Amino acid sequence: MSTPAAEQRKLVEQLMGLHDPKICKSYLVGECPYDLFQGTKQSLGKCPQMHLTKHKIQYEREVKQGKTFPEFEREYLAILSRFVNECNGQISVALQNLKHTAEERMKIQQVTEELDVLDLISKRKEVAKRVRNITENVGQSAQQKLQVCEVCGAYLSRLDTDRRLADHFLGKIHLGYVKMREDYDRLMKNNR
Amino acid sequence: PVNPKPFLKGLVNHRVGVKLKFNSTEYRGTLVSTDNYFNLQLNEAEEFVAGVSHGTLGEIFIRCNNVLYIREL
Amino acid sequence: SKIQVAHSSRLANLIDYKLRVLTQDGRVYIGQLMAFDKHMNLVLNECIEERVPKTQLDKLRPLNIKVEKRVLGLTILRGEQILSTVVEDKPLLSKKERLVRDKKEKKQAQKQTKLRKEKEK
Amino acid sequence: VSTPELKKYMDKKILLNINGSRKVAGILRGYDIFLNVVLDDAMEINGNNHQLGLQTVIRGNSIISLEALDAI
Amino acid sequence: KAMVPPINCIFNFLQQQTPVTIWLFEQIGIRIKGKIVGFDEFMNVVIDEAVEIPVNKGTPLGKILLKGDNITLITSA
Amino acid sequence: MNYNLSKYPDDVSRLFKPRPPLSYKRPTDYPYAKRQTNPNITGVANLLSTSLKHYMEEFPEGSPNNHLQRYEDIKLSKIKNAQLLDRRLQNPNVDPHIKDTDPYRTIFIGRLPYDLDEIELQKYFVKFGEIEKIRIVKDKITQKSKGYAFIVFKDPISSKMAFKEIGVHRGIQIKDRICIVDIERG
Amino acid sequence: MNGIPVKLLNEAQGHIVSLELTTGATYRGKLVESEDSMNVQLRDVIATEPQGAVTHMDQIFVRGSQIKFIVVPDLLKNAPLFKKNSSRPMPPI
Amino acid sequence: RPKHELSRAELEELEEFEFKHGPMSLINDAMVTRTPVIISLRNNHKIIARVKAFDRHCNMVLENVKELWTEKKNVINRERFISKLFLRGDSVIVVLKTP
Amino acid sequence: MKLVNFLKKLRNEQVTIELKNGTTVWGTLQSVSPQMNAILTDVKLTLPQSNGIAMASLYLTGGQQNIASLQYINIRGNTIRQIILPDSLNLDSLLVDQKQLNSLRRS
Amino acid sequence: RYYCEYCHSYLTHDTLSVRKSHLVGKNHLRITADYYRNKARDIINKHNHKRRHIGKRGRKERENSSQNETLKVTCLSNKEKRHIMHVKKMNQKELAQTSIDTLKLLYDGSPGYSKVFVDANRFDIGDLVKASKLPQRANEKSAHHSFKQTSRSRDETCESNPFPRLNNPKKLEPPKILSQWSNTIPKTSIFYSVD
RNA sequence: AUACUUACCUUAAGAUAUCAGAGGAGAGUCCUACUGAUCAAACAUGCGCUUCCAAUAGUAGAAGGACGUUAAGCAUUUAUCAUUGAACUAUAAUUGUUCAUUGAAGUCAUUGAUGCAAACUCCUUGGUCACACACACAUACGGCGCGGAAGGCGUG
RNA sequence: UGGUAUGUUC
Repeated sequence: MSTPAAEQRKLVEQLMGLHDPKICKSYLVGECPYDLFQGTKQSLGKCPQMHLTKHKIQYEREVKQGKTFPEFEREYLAILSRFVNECNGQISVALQNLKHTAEERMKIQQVTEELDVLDLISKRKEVAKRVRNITENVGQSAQQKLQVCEVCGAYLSRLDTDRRLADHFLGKIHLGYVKMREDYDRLMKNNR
Repeated sequence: PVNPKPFLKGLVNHRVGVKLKFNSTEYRGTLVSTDNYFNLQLNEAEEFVAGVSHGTLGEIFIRCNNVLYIREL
Repeated sequence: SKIQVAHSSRLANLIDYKLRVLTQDGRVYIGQLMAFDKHMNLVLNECIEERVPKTQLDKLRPLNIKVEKRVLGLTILRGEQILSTVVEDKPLLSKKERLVRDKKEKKQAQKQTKLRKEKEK
Repeated sequence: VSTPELKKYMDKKILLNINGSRKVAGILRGYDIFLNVVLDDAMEINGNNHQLGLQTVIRGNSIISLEALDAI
Repeated sequence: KAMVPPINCIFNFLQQQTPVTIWLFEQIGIRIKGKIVGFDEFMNVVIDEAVEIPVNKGTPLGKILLKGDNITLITSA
Repeated sequence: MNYNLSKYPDDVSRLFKPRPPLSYKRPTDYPYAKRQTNPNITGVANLLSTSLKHYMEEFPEGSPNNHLQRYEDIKLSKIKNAQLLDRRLQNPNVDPHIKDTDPYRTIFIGRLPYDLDEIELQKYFVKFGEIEKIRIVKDKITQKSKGYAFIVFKDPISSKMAFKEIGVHRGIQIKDRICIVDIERG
Repeated sequence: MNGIPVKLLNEAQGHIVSLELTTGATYRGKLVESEDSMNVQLRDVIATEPQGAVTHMDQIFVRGSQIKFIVVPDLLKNAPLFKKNSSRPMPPI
Repeated sequence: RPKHELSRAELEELEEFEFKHGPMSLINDAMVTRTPVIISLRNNHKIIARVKAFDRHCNMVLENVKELWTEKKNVINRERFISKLFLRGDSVIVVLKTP
Repeated sequence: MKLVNFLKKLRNEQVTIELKNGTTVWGTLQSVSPQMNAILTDVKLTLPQSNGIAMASLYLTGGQQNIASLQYINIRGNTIRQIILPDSLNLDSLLVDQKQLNSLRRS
Repeated sequence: RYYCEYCHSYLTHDTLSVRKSHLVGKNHLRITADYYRNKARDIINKHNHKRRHIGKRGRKERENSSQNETLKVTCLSNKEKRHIMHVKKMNQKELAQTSIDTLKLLYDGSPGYSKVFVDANRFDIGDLVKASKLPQRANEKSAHHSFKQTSRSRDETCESNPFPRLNNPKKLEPPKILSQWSNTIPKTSIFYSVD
């Protein structure tokens, strides 16, 4: 807001049994996927369930000493499994797009025309033709030079240095998705 | 558990006391009405300079600028 | 100081005047204003801050007064701890010369927009 | 409106000054858009020593500045 | 550990119900000791079992809605 | 002053050699430990005892407020106008011009022309059903056409279809205007 | 919205400035990152208390309401914020 | 209810409703019954005067002002009669109305 | 219902202003901001019977030669304590509150 | 909304994370540095001359001044004065950019050279050197330079390099002289110097 | 410069001077290249209006300073506390006197700080302008030259 | 329906 007093009033009004559908169980356990992708380009919109800080503090005080609720944990596990399946489908679509870009029609035609002319002295000529074909393949792959991120499914680069890569890893999408992968691996280690 | 607005709406019609910032003006009377900017309206208030009284006042309007707290007896 | 400050002028018209602005302490800042805002935050070019000492205050109470002057240069003063502002000294160039300078600035800005339109094409 | 940039003071010892002398040295645990400062293991320093509980919260109206006592 | 905002700090301070030392303005002001029961967005803090001690014989005060513009510092005694 | 953190090159930094540090002198005001307004302000009960008796004796009567009286007169005139409007609106069964048949077949056409005639309105209303009665309403103070008429047809379905056909196509084009038709709303 | 003086205070980031506080303590150091609320952070800070003494802080952060003034360097005498008739090259839709 | 989410351009009606039935009942009673009130200010300037207008900032127009303060050295009381006054609500400590 | 619009109808009015520092300012009003930043001309200002800060603020404004005569003074809103209007002006015609009348007619 | 007066670029609603990232990028740095350099060059190069005030001079001053002598005015052509003023401008900028660096290379083998003169193990301003490294997120900026860093750590002691003359030093630079007045040097030295 | 990846973000609203009357639109609201009045801005324009604009028939002087010198000028005022040892005035956390061990910070400044006072030098500004080196005035001063700078009032 | 900044190839 334009005044900070209305912001503090909003914080008070959103800060002040428990098994109700209005409480977001993924936020009640922690790290809701609709919260970790709020304003980025991969946004899901808005969470339909409400988020609260007093219920989160009560859940933390209950999980500290009192007890734990497996139903909200199972719902968060199902939501994390559905989001991980959607992200794995997006990563498979990105891998299929990369394989289609590596296997284009004109690129395969140029590679076949280079390999058709690739065939002591004959072995040295074949080695030179294979080196020229490898240089042509490296020049064709260097037109994009886009790898696949093994975790978040984005695009990376091999010739890029570690500082721009470290700038890439410190985003909202990557931190949220690594936290979701850690939660999914913890729940699969607890369940199995 | 409680908030100042339901506690202050329930503080109406009680012999309450208000200290000011100056440690020489304390008004003790019956609260009548209070807005959202917490202006105070009292009736049959009494002045208290450093504890000792000076006289009765009556219907009085205490501004929220110079209040320090309000108490319930 | 026979300056004859304008009778119907405001802060948009008092710009580039050598102000003598007073504060709550009395730490008087002398300098040219170049900008303001809604909270009256004043930037001050070639500014000097003058005060009077505590020993001089007895002589000032009912002659020469030795004020303490420090040089601030180009500062930016807030509008919270200020009290009043007056116009002390007129600027160097006149109103007609500022009008010719503003017309040259408008023609230069129009030429810059034509250069941006030529570079955009 | 704007959140103040106290991110570099996340796990470092700071020293607030209060109004001309009350130097409260603590560890910054959190802040708001109002410069209200949460300090763990507060300590009043006088020119003598006085301890101020385990946790404390300090109003941003009386806060003037703060010295970063720990290196960043 | 993590970040603890001042509104959630006062909220946990309200839940725990520790003994409270609330400071105020300078030499005219008087340090109060009590227990927090309610607050709001303008930091108008409601306290109970209040004993006031001046700056270096305490007197009981009852229940107090202390306003925001004089609150300086809150500690757990 | 020699080595900087600044992203700018050294040629910018030689242009950014700053001002010399400020010559500090002793302050003049009180420090913020002593900055406060006046204490020991006495109570106002002494003015109500002695000073009020001398203040009421010099001015026993106050000045009249002409602006507050004008605002109260405007509020009273608005209240009187609202009461007159309520008395004129509160005071269809006690009207001789509305003593026609039931409103199931009686439609009302409003915002008609002031120079129209009943023959053209009857010819326009008899196109989509047989009309039993027609009555154009006028003011009682003056004999001017207000643009309102009530047409009671022989059947309710034909009158409803005529009202729908006259109000669906942006009002019926009655010869100088667009007069829509609807229910009587009695 | 913001205004010219807060844009000028945000302009001189990473430069040797000199603050004066409301108590009388004068700070001087390199501005780290200024904000719209003028809650400014300084580095290599030399401080003069109102009592008179001189000390040195490493990393200070002062709140905007407790500032008397701040001195920017003189090369910001000529700034495009000071231009009165600077036109605007086609703001986006 | 939050202030920013009430409505648009109808906040003046709620301000008048708070004026008629809130803490403003004493400033409203003084301007319609022309009774003199005693306003104590933040610098011992006690004002006995009649209220002419009301403001959200408690900016009050006062007519036939009799003001009084006390100089403490020794103890003298200095008064002044001022015809018209426009008092700011910053200076106002308290407002007392006599019956 | 801000009464700064009442002072906006008080142009060319020869008034006095007592400030919070204690200075009495006798001068004619030219204009006033809606934030009550009032400009005055043909001004003499006087600190009555003290406050040494107010005496410093009185003398260090140029034009002292303790009545100080100055040509043009702008005064900030929070430094205004009270303003005294001339008694010859009719308050019943300047406080008509035409904005409040339009707001009442809009209701 | 936000508008950069330097880069002449607009922005979306005013986010501090976007505005902070705008003042770090290289295009804003180039435009800002060039603008500050050109405004400083304009306020140096602006020859604000005084408005001349010529009065009707005295009689005896005219009989004294018009009889003493008449001096000769020197003047040059356009390319000559252009070349001379260009050489004077490059001399003024190379004097404004230079500085004496004799104490850094004269105490190079000192035992506390790694604690003061290294400018990275300095105490008060060394954290400023270690903070902004300009971390070279471009791979070409890190792959361009292929020379040694020669970063002298603080922990270098007096045990390393015990004899400063065996480890080959550099002969110190001669005192540089003005090239316009280089023709008046004593052409004969005092002692015979070989090589 | 094109092509692509990544990091952040994707917007508080309403309006453009006021009053009175007439007309139009289905008590309330909107419009009029509709009419009268006030106010604001811009451009011109005039008021025997208000203030200022530096010798040259000399080697000066007006305004603002020196973060300049004489000048370490002249007259005053301060330059840490506590425990103990050998004496001690003594209501103090031995305060006071001479010497020391130890303990926490410990502005530099005593050529310091405040007040007083004169002389010299140097910086920024101008109409350094047109005629003449002249006998006017109680209705106190022929303001009846070409301009410039600041402002007031009046008209289109 | 977009903006700012950065890294590769031509």
